[PDB]
Amino acid sequence: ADELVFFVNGKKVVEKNADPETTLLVYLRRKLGLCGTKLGCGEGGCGACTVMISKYDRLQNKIVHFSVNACLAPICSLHHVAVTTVEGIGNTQKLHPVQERIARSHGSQCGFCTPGIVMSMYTLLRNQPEPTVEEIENAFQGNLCRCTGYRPILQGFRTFAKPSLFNPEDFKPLDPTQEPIFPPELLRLKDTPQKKLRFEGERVTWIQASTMEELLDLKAQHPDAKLVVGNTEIGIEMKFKNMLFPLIVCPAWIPELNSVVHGPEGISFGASCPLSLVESVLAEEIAKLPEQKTEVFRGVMEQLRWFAGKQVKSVASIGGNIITASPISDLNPVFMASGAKLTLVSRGTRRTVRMDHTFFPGYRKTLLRPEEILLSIEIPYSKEGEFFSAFKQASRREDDIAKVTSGMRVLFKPGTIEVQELSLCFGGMADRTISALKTTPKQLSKSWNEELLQSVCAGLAEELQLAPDAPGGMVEFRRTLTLSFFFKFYLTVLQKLGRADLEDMAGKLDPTFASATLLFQKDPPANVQLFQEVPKDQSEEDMVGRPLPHLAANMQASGEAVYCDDIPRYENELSLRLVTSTRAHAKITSIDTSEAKKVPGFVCFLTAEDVPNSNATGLFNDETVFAKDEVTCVGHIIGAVVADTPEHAQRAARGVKITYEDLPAIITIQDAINNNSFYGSEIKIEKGDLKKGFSEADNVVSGELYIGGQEHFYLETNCTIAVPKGEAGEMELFVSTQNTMKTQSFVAKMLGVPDNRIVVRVKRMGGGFGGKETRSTVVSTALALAAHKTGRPVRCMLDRDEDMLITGGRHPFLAKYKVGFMKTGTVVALEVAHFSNGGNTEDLSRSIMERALFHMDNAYKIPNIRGTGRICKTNLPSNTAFRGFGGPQGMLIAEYWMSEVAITCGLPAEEVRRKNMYKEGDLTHFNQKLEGFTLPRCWDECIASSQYLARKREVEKFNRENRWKKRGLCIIPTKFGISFTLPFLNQGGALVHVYTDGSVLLTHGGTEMGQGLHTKMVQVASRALKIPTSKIHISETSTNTVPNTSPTAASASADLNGQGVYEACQTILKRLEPFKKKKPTGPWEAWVMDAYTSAVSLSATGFYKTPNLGYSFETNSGNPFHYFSYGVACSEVEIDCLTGDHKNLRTDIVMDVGSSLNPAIDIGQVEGAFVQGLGLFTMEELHYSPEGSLHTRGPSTYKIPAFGSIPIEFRVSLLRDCPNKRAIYASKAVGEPPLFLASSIFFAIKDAIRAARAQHGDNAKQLFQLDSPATPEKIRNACVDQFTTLCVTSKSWSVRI
Ligand SMILES: Cc1cc2nc3c(=O)[nH]c(=O)nc-3n(C[C@H](O)[C@H](O)[C@H](O)COP(=O)(O)OP(=O)(O)OC[C@H]3O[C@@H](n4cnc5c(N)ncnc54)[C@H](O)[C@@H]3O)c2cc1C
Ligand SMILES: O=C(O)c1ccccc1O
Ligand code: FES
Ligand code: FES
Ligand SMILES: [Ca+2]
Repeated sequence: ADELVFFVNGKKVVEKNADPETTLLVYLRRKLGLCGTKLGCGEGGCGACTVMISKYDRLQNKIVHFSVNACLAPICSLHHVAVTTVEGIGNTQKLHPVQERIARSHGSQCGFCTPGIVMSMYTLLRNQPEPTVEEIENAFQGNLCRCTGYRPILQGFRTFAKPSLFNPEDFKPLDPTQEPIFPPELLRLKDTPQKKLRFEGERVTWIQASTMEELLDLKAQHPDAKLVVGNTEIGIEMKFKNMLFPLIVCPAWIPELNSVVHGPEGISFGASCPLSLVESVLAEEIAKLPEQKTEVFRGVMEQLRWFAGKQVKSVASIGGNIITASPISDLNPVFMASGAKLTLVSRGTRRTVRMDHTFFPGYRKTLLRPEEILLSIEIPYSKEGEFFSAFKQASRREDDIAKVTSGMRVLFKPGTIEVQELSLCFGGMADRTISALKTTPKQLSKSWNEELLQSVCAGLAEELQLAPDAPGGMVEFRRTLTLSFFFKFYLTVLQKLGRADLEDMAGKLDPTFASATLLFQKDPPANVQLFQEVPKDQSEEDMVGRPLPHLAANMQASGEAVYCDDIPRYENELSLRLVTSTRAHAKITSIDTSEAKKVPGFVCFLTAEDVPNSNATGLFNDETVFAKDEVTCVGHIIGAVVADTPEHAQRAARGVKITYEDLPAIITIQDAINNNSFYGSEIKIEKGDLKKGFSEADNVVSGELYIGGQEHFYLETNCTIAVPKGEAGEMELFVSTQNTMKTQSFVAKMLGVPDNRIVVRVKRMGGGFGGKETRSTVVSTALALAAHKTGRPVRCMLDRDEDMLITGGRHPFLAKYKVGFMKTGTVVALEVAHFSNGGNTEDLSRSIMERALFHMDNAYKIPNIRGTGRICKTNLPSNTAFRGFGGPQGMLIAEYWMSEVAITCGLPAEEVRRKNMYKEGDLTHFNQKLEGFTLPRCWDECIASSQYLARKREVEKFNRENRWKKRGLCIIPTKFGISFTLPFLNQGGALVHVYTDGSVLLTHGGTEMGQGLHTKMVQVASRALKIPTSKIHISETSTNTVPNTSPTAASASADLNGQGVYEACQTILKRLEPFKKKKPTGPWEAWVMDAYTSAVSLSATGFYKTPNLGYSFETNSGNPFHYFSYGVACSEVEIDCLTGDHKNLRTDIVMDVGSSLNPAIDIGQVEGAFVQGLGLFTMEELHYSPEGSLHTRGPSTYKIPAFGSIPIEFRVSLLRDCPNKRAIYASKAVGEPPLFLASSIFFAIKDAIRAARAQHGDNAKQLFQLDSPATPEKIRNACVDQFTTLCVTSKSWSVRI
């Protein structure tokens, strides 16, 4: 047959013309309008698209449930399966416990990921009714969240396993019986033998083989037939490497390729077995068999522990991992280094082989003949006197690509410690999986002793050398790892020999080298949130200062909250796709649409010619809407393809051929300095006398810190929907932005119509953090022009690779400091020269650099200081705002030389800091008096509650007992100024309406992206009008209701809008008091009607502007801030000196948010900001080619904090009794300040690294270089030792920007 049949949320679905290229994600959103399931990457790493799927296991005669990635599952593979999505488990009317909990525990912010996480937890509970705290966490390996900081999510879900922010005592019980039945129709079908299905598509044919005979026969007749199972590999090739296999064939049904046979030599799994099957089956073996027969099994298991996540492993097969033949495969190494027996069948033919250097001929190739297919794999039992180990190291533990992976085996002569057989296989060292065929033989018969260790290391170092210009980069780090892995193996093997009586022969192991053999250990979380209780009085209706859940939590948790792309398409609507340059600075000589036009559905290709009025946009008018004559960065927008479906828009854009003539490019900060290529003159602040200050300097340190950039990674990429009104140049735009005003102004200026005609509407954003403060417009305008030219509605949702490439991000920094200080610690002179890489457009760069300079002093009084800034005009995607807006960069530099001051002085950091810290009443370097100073209490409470001193000791102790595992514990302070650097942007407006039924419709200039701004504004209004929040509502933000609004940024949004909403509300109360006075206790509904029937207006606007702001650089005077945010973080880490990986063991925060408008919201903002910082300083790295082209374009190569990447012990506390009167209800901004506190982790790692360096004889300087981010690479290399030494022996892949 050719009719695809399956279920979704219970309802049957029959598809008569299924296209192999159609993914369950597209079929759910665009063919069933089920939009709970989101699209965050289409790469497989965020899990926003997670959905459960069920089916009847023919074999086990049972129904099974497992999660999967909708973005990668081809529907042509879902025949006779039951899909379940977030919508299918609950609604706001009837929330499923999973949804209720995540929502109430505050686990949802922007909400764009809650459906996926909800589904992972849901799927778990369907498999394990009462999971363990550990099982719960493993559920989220394939799920990423950028707003929550993961604490709440897990704390909330904890309740399912084994004052206050919420109450699990109120959570509704779970009832497994009340879950969606399993489609009886599907059980009726399990009675008739499945047959072969064929699905013809627009350009791809898919055959679903049902029997081995069919499969081999098909391969025989058409060897070209591409096999597909989980598609987790092929899916990526088609989607990202622009591949197209016209003839697929899925054999997932065939029994043979699914059997698990227990043989004498070991367990044989069919080539199609899901990695989750292998995982579960082996896990049972290593639990009932002698530890001596499960060495290899446990090796595989260790790899799978960090192999994608639940979603991928549920469909990814073993055979797929084998045949993919990826040099970075984490299983081929283990399979080769253990001689796995692979069977290979073909119609008529049948052979068998063992994995070895011969199996992987060249790049991604194997022994298999074009017509053969991998039948099965036998994972061998470990023989007595045989030991195995598996290693893997990347940039992040959870779901990542290995930099180096390895499988190591050793077989000793019976009863001895003499090497009978030794295999060492690696991944990430060549264009394939290799073995140390040379090094290992020269080790036969030798004994497991220190001499062999030296023999191998020297051998590996020689045999596995890398070309400095080798692909991937990080040459040193990788080499070190091959050696560091073997070292762990050597130390491990010893322990195993000792644990066999031959202890005496191999020799006891140093009790400080033991930890170096340990496998990664979990250790249960322990969080503690602390905030103030609202006065004993405060009526229960006054929610200001109460932990009120984000108003949209339930909706976000249920998939009903709507996001731009969720809005349905007009039958009308067209799709748009941007066309960017592939040259950093060329001259466009010719554009060719010839091919684009052949694409079915092609409407047109917009260029600079098609712009009605002006082609000059951007916050400083130095940018083009569409490149004209020359491109000035890779990812520069040249045009826009317009077609019906997004699929055709893309294929068409690919048909737009361009020709260039390159020009001198200015890629790096250096390139810029050498070319005097900047954005304006240099900014400078200076107080005191430098020469004089340096003269009195006992010490004087110089240095250069470099801070990497950072991609915002809002789960919801950029999206705009433009609907043309047909008359007067009227246009409504549904946009994911934090800046309606400029989105509007840019579309107006671009079209040639007044702002009169343009309306921009923002309901909510799935995260923004400054990335949508002005860069969204680059998409907005393109669509506006598509609408204005077709008359039809046009829409554009950017894919991740396009968003990351195009939208820019945080500013990379280069500091050149020279601090002068006394032996006492006291600093007396500072001089920093910052250099930010601005990019293609000025944008907000120069204002970011002004913020940096404003915080180069972090928390310290420095009598003689002078900082300067220069913004580099480079041929790269222009960079913008990012939570912190230059503040972190400027503070990381400050805390860097500060740390080196402590070291050089030999004094304890805490003391060096407390000494130089500001005092209540001091002026800053820009002369702003610091009144209501509160940092000291944050400091004294943090040391006290985090029990610093005592733990400082426990850390030293741990270090004395551990050689290849060191711990750090650093306490950092921060000072963040609140207000826009541009004074007039400090204004907010609101519009309130009270209808005759009493209900109130409120709106303000600020947008919503996860911060819970509306929730707060609602709480403000509710307290202002003295009526329950239940009667108030905010539906969206738009230029209709409130005009000329500042972008939602600078943490000020709740300060500005909250003040506006307040005034508006006071106007209403004014009007209403005459009626109130008459009937004092009469209901609110009553006063409203009276006012109405008395012709009294029940609608008013509210406005506010921050007073007394205004700073002059020319005279270094005038306060540029309304007030200051204050806080202290105390983090503890524990690095693995042998790999670079580490783990944040504990953090303690004490933040000053004045009288919090909403404790729960703020604490969630503190945790979230922090985790964003922790990623900026230790995980997130962007790599650009030498030619200025970005390489890291998806979560696969950009690793943002994951679930397990957060302080195992997260403690947050809000400073008590610290009312900030001058702000809405004595509160304080809280969105950005908390982010730099993640520094404490950076410098705790600094310590742990120094402690390791201190036990290595060779001095080689004590004040080493540790640039940001402190990735595994930077950390390992910094731990110079016998291994970093024996392996350090242009044309490189990347380059420092
Ligand atoms: C987010 C994410 C994270 C990942 N993490 C990791 C990781 O940590 N380590 C790692 O190694 N991989 C990882 N992978 C890669 C991938 O999941 C594996 O390579 C997977 O095991 C491939 O299996 P599949 O069934 O999905 O293959 P498919 O994509 O269906 O097929 C892959 C290739 O195998 C061939 N093939 C499949 N079965 C057979 C057979 N029986 N006989 C002959 N040829 C066959 C096909 O022709 C095709 O070329 C990740 C992928 C994603 C998307
Ligand atoms: O001044 C700004 O424009 C600004 C923007 C985002 C965040 C903080 C800021 O000061
Ligand atoms: S979209 Fe499918 S994993 Fe992120
Ligand atoms: S709350 Fe999850 S991506 Fe924002
Ligand atoms: Ca810029």
